[PDB]
Amino acid sequence: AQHTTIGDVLREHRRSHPGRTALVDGPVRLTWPELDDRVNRLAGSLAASGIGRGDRIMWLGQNSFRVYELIAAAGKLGAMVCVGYWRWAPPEMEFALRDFDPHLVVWQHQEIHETVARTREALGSDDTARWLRHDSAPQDPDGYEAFLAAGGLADPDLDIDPDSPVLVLYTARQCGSLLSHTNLIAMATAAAWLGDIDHTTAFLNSGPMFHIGNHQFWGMPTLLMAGKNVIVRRVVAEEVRDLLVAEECTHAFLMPPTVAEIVRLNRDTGHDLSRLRATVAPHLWEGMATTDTSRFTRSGAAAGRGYGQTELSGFAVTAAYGGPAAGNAGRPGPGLTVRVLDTAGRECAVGEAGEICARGTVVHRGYWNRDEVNAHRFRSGWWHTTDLGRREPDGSLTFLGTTTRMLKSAAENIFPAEVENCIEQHPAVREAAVIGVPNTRWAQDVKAVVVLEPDAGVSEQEIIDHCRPRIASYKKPKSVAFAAALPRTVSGARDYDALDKEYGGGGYP
Amino acid sequence: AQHTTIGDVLREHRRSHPGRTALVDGPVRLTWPELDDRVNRLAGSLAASGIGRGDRIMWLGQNSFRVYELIAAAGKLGAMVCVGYWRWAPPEMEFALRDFDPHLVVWQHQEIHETVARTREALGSDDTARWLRHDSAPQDPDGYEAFLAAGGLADPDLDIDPDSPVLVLYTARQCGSLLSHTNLIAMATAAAWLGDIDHTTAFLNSGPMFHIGNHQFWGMPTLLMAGKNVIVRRVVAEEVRDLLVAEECTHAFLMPPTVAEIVRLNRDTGHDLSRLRATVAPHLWEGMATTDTSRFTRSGAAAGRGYGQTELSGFAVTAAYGGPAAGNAGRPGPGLTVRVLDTAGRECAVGEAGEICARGTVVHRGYWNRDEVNAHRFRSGWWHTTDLGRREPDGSLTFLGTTTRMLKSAAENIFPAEVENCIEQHPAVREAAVIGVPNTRWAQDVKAVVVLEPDAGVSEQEIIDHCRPRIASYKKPKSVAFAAALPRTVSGARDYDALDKEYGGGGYP
Repeated sequence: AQHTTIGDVLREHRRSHPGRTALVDGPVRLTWPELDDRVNRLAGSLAASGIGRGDRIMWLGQNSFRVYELIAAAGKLGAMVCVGYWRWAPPEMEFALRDFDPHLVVWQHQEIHETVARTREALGSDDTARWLRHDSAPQDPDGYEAFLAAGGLADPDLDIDPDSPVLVLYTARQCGSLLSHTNLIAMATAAAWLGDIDHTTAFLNSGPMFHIGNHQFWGMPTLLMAGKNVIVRRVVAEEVRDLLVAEECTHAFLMPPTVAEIVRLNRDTGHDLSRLRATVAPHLWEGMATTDTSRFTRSGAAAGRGYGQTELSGFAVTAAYGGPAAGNAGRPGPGLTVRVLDTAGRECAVGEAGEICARGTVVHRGYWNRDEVNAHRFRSGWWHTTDLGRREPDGSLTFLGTTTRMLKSAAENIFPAEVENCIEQHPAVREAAVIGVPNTRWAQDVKAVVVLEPDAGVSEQEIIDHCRPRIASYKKPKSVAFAAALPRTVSGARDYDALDKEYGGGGYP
Repeated sequence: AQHTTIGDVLREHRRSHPGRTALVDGPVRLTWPELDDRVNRLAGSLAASGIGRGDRIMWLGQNSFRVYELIAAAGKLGAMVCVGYWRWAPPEMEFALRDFDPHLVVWQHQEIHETVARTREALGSDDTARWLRHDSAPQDPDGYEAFLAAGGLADPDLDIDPDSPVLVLYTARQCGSLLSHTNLIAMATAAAWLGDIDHTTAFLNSGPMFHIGNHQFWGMPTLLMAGKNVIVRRVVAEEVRDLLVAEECTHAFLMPPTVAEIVRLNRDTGHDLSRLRATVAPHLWEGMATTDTSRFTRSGAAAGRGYGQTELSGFAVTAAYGGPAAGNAGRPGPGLTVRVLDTAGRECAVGEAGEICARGTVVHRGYWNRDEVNAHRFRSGWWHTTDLGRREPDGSLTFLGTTTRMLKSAAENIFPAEVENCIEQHPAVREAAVIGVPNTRWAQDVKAVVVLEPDAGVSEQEIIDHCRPRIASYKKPKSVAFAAALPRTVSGARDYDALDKEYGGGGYP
């Protein structure tokens, strides 16, 4: 009664914004009343099929307007939706289905049908969920639309606890982070402030919904403020350009490579993209889009000056909160308190690296089906991020890296990320990776693999002496190797296993 | 763990903003760590004196920085503070003390000591609270400062439920509206979006803290965003002008008569008030202050285009939410859903007047010690405002007046405020009051008392026939009396008893 849920957002919008367009996806266009009507029918069918409080629905597909519908329908029943990774190969898909154990699976035939069939065959006699094909013929009795059309118009009208999860997002051993109605609304509210979002926002949903990013910037704040969410299935520069114009989009999730592709296509065509408020790499648009002047962009937050993770409902610490910041992440937004805690659970001094810990409204509810990990990661009433950081003297925060990589050299635990960050402050260094190499007396020594800027020179020694004045002696590398670039995985992440193989790594705890 | 309280705000600010000024009150200046330290000491002494979850503290004084300290200290203990009306005469002060039944009273000697002594005398042997004089000599053992100085620096560190009340404000039969941590933070968060408030905001607290206004715009959002709150005890034009300059205030609570005093006082002095962002009557500043360009001002909300009450944590419906609005109040802010309900609890159609009802995060917890009224005003899971309104076709809302004035003509309940609003739409009418006059057959007939614009003419019949096309026939006035202005009370409120006396009113239900 004194607590807003996602259901409450739609019920209010259908009354306050009867004529406004809420969702667009290909030829589908829905006003707030039309969306809320569909949500009600869908919730009606879900309830008749036995879905209620705590029940679970998995989405296996690319972006679609139906993801918003399911989140809201589920939300009106106190159920939850996992937006799964559509690229999962059969082993990972099987693992996610077995872990999350959905009562219903809404799947996409286009692009992934072979993987889906293989996975269902792999599940064998454990495949007991209902499966609804979302991109079906509209009359397909095993399809989403026919399931929805059999529902009635009445609102279920249940008292749903807003702390109950509604969106589940898998994060990398994969774990499902449980985001409540409260988490999402606090995130969206904070984001509306950051980005100056309102009912005139028109956001192109070109980021993956299996990640928190697209929801934060700006799927959910647009929904909260009654603006227009335009969906695209894949990112094809020509199609994106046409949607930016035809839907008069003010915001979109567009990374630099896609930006440059769009810009090249649009050069000298006269198609007008000036309504778009570019947050990422504004300069690359070459004046074709307007540079965003919201706090999000002006502060540097949009260029990466912040810290977050799914479990904090996204990018929850930024340089937009609280002014100039010495630390690379800025400060926590409202509804978040952050402490840097040492190994004993005590608060670190200024300058000292420790684990970033959090309390507040954007902290998730835990992982799905991880009782032990949850008990441990919430110990002493703080959420433990497994990310390493420090407070600066001005009060702001620096994010250093993960705590999940660790060296143990004799008695001492050493966090590579701390040493990496230290070496990366040298102006001659582009990037550094730190590994441990065996030492028969005390398990490990520290080794750095360093990638220099092309126009700079430093030696093994200058980089060791560079470490002396701000990291503890026992953390300095015993040797430095120089490389043209770091090895990376097919996904473009640092390849630590390949580092260990090339440079003699081992002896880890 | 996943819920922010007022205590969490200060704990975070002490870490993120170690050098910023939080409060200024005369010579008192407090950074966030200094404020949080005082709060902790104060909480220490409160707890040692027995104050804990659900306990109550009454403030009987003018504005002071200690009000923020008390609210925060109380909040760290799960206790609550009533900011009482310092002008209460002894009967009303006694009523409030007996009703709220505080364990502790923090009182002011200046200006009101005689009233306070009379009231304590009146309470006789029921005066069992601790009384602490806030404006005492610093060492006064019955004073606030000595009580606080005896507390230790440690943070009490309790797990406080944010739905628990922390601020209590009396609303006129007086009733104490209970505002939770959540209510205040949701109000402050929405206000920060409305007014573009951040850590650089410096707000002069020149509105009375016994009313929600000063808290909403902009005491609490400023606190939330870590800006600077400057306190003044009373509003003297010269002192306000000097504080606006010396503290470089960006915002202040200043009504038009005070604005014109300040303006005349400052004319050709060269004192620079340009940092001030005028929200109310910006034209009246004559270029000496900057006209605010936040949504709050641009939308008309600051000039009165909205609707709210204490029990909705203030001005909760405004023209700033959701764009142009045909209705005089706009639309609900996020975390608020509004329905116009008829007498039977059913939702009114578009255009039909009924009671404004609300669910959501800004809805208060109820009144203190009003079990029956609370059960009734929360019936069917909606908070009932006792304010009358309607939805317009565009989805926006119109506020018509109160439902507490009612006529009953034969079988029909008639709301004077609906008829008043209708008559006030005529361009020749400045203001209209509607009363009931006795009718021996069916109890009451409708009568209008109408105040014309100085430059217009209309007759009794124009005004009756004016009503025909909107309101129902039985609601039209049977007679109209014209008046030079409406009688008002010493507080400047409409004087309905004097209307009844003058124009033969009676026969009410």
